[PDB]
Amino acid sequence: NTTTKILGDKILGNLYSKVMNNSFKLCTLLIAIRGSNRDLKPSNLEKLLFINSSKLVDVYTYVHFKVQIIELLSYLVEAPWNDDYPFLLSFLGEAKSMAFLKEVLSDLSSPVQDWNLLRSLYIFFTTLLESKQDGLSILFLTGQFASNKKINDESSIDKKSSILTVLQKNSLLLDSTPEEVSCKLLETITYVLNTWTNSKIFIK
Amino acid sequence: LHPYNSRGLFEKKLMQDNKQLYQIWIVMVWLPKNVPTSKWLNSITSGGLKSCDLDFPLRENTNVLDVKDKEEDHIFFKYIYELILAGAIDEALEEAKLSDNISICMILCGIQEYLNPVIDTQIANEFNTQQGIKKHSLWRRTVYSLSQQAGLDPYERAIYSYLSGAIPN
Repeated sequence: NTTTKILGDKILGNLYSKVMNNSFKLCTLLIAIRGSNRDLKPSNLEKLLFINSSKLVDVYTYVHFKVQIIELLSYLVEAPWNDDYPFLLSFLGEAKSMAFLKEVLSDLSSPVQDWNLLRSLYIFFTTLLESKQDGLSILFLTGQFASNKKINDESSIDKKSSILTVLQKNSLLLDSTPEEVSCKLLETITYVLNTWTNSKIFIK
Repeated sequence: LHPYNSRGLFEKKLMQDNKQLYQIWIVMVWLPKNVPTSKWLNSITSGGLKSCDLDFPLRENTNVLDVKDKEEDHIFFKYIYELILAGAIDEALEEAKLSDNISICMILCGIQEYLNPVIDTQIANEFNTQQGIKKHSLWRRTVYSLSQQAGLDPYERAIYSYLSGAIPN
């Protein structure tokens, strides 16, 4: 929440965050490399996941830190997370909350009227545009967030099993910056506009 | 389950073996400040203080310490009364702790029944240490004396009613 969050010490903030901030980049290195696929991984896939890490948030009443919050979610998505979405947003810490996360798609410029050169632009795409599937792709770039659900009918109305109604979004995450994460899905999406019969409900 | 238990497994079996009480419990349960903490400086200097604690407040006047946390015993307790019918008490613990209280917040750890690997056997495994009070009934009748305490103004006690079952205060 905020306890002892002061305009004396703002020095503790470069401590309190920056512990788990190391843990961030140790993971999201593995996907960022792009050109030489996979690196050293601790096990850390299993770790740092779900409702968790996020609890640092509320500095939005006072500064010990005030830009170190923004990091987590952008980092904490990994390449195997083109099939499922662990819950790095959905519930967050007491009171106030990250919400400068779609102001990483744009400028951060909505409070100030001038662009403050917000870092994350990079690492935000490192995992937005290189990690597929409902999760970061029902929240940013079409959708509304409550992952692994999107049926426009067009595909089975059963709870995903036939998958062509969701590829329509993930096809705009298949860009050249992706290596192998894209390079089988690029064959899956060929179907959607394939002339045999496919473009008769698949052009949504 | 059966054979010999603390008070923790009794309460579980209670809720198990009826379902109109279990629903009744679920109804009542279903429906941000920045505070630097510390006291006891300003108190000794004007007059007496003589021992540090918020039990000095209870031997006499509740004006004896800082009076901008006399503020907090009204106000953050009002937040707590919205919270308890939004469910939980450990929620209310986390806000009691910002209220500049740190020994009157022990009363919200008091509300726990004994959960132990010495006396429960299916609560010996999601805990590997002692939790709560095993004198929880003497806790209940002693936090119920505060619900009527007339030195306690209504903006403290109304949650102390509720911690022992709510008289409408």
